Order: sequence, then structure tokens, then C-alpha cells
Amino acid sequence: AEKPKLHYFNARGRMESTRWLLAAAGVEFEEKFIKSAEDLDKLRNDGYLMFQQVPMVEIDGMKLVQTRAILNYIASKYNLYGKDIKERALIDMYIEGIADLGEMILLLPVCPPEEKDAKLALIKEKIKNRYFPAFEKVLKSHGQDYLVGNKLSRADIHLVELLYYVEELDSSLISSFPLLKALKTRISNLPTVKKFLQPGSPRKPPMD
Amino acid sequence: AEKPKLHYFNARGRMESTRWLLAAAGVEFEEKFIKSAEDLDKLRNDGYLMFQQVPMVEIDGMKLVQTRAILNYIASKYNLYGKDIKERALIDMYIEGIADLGEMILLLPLALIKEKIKNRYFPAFEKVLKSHGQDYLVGNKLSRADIHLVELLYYVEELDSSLISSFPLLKALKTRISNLPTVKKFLQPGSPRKPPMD
Repeated sequence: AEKPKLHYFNARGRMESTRWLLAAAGVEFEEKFIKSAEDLDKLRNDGYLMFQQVPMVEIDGMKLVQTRAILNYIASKYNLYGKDIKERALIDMYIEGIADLGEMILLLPVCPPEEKDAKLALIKEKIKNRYFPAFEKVLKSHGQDYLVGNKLSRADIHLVELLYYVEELDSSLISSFPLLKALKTRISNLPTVKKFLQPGSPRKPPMD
Repeated sequence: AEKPKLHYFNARGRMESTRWLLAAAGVEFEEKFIKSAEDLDKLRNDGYLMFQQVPMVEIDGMKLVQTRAILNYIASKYNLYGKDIKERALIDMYIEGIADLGEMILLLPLALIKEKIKNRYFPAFEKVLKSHGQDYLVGNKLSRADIHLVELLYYVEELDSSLISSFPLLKALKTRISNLPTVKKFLQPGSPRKPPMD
């Protein structure tokens, strides 16, 4: 059960959703920071990156690249991917909706400054009219504690992670969604997650 | 015993990789084409799209959206996703590199695009075939990675026919998959396969 090793920069970027899932499942890990174009060159030049890029994760004797491959393997290994291929399809539809919204928030600060005001405007519109309504409807339809199978899964974790970034954006956006508000609370109080949210954890700060 | 129903435009777009995978697996399906903005308004008001967008596929009692959710279900049902958890990780790594390179090409409607091909993606898949010398990418058995890579090989071609020239094992994988009976039927005229944009 040796430790998985995360290779990335000292930032949120494309490694942060992997930090959140390993911690919620209670696994302990080490990180390898990248601080220069020289270290990035020795990984590459040493044959560690199949497509010459990070993120990279060493686990169970492998060297994986691509965020979605890293996340799907961990979720299976720790039983966080539902019980059968029909549960996985519901889970897959929900989390890809969440990654579509996350990616726009993620690239927002690299947009052209002359294009910045309209892109932001467009992202709260979708949050309000498309994505937040869709997930409140899911929880209302069955009235249960979790999004799928009445049991904790990766979908609850990736959703709650996104709710925090939205709050940093505009804390009024979640108001009219009381079922979402309460999920955020119940998940943030699980022992493994409450720790990861406490000061001193491997959680990383905004991309100042 | 009802067949899968695919809802999209009459074009390649974001439904074509799904067209390839079901045909390769021998599955007959139906298509309902979107041919006017009002067609798409009725799909929304009747409540068939969880996030108000297509593609959407009806299958085994459910309505699925998001291309990656749709493809993962189909690949597991017809045993084209590996035999265990580690075979699945090599397959996900390969096909998301492929979905990366294909995304750039799809939105194209380049020098950069041509450099990455010749120096990043094609040398990486030639290395994989050379490492074990077998006729398929993973587990010595036909998988979704083989189908998605060959579809891409056909698009890269339309762009520039000399890009593949220095990659002998890729040319040969292209030849053998195309000769599979389900796949050769799909490349023949009269199939659901779609033409390039014009």
C-alpha cells in the first residue's frame, strides 16, 4: 500500500480534483513539486510522460498521465464509482457536466483582457439557468442523502469541490438552491473531508 | 429488443465517434436528425436533455448525454473496455490523448497541429506498437482504443497525406482494422458514416 506520488506545480491547476478525491477516500500521498523548466525537462527527457505533459501520478507500479484516466482508476480502486455499469453511466453524465463548467472557470484568467467581461457574464448565466437547476432536480426526485445509489461516490465529491469555487466567484449564486446548500454542509462534515478543508492540509489556494 | 436511437444533426460533429464504435461492434441503431431550431426546442421542452444540449442517445431504458458517458457505457456493454482495472487505465490514457488531438482538428473550421502530430502523438503510438509487436493496442485483443485511433487516422489523412509516412506500424494497423467485416461494411457507401463539412 505504498504512497502514490503526485507530480505537478505548486498550484491548483489540473491536479486539484485529484487531491480532493484521494483525501476524501482517506488515502495518504506525497507530492513532487515542479519549480522550474529544468525539472519539467528531466521528467520528459527521462521518459516519465507519455505525451510529454503533467499531471503525472505514480501509483501501483504505473506512470499515468491525463486527468480523466488518473481519476477513473482511483475511483474504482477505492469503491467510489457505483455498483454496476448503469450506476456508472449516471455518475459519468453528472461529473462530465461538472467538468464542462469547471473548465470555463479554470481558463478564465488566461482569456484576453478585452474578452474578460463577457466571458464572466456568460458563466453565471449557465450556472443559474442550466447547471445548478439540473442538480437540484436530481436530489429532489429521490429525496436521498447522496446523488447516486444512496451511498457516497465520486459525484458528491466533485460537485461539492465545484461549489466552493463558485462561492469565491459570487456567493449569491447558490442562494435559491437549498438542496445544494445542505449537500455542501453534510459533505464538508465527513471526517475525511473536514480534515482536508482545515488549515495545514495539501489543499491549494486560488491562482493569484 | 428495441434499438438505440441517436439524436443529432446530419453531420459528423460530436456524434460520429459514437457512430464508429457501435458499427464496429455489430450493433444496428436508428438516427433521428435535427433539421431546424424548432426541432431542438421541442427536445428541451419535453425534458429529454439533462443539460439542454445534444448529443443524446436512447438505450436500455435511459436517456444519456455527454459524449464520454455515452461511449463508456457502450464500450463496457460490448466488452471493448479491457479485462480489468489496469487494462482500463492504459486504454483511458491512450484515448484521451487521441481526444485531445481530435479536439483541435474539430474546431479548426495548424503548423502547431502538424508539429504535435509528427513529434508528439504519432511517435507515442508507434512506440506502443513496437513495444509488444502484437496486432492490437491493448491486451492482444480488439478494444475501443483501436477503433478511436483508426478513425483519427482517417481525418489526419484528409489534412496532409504525408504526415503518417514515417510511421510504418501505424499504417499497418490502419490496414488491418479497416479489413474487419463490421468495419469494412461501415466504410462502404450507404452506411450511417458521414462526410466532411462543406
